[PDB]
Amino acid sequence: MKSADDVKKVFHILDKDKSGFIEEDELGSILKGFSSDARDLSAKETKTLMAAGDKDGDGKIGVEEFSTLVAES
Ligand SMILES: [Ca+2]
Ligand SMILES: [Ca+2]
Repeated sequence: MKSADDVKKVFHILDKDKSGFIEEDELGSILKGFSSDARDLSAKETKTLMAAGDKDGDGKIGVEEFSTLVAES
């Protein structure tokens, strides 16, 4: 389990425009937020991930939804 501070650090790295949410144009870099040597997601993978992760349906991923995505299974 990653700490809340660690999770927020990655969220901030992904939120390039500081909007407070990860929009579609920022989500493809998600694996890179954790390890710079990770691959980019394809456009199709990004759209799929956005749909799966956007639990409240507002079209973007906020901090709680992002935390849920990375919660330890
Ligand atoms: Ca953003
Ligand atoms: Ca959302």
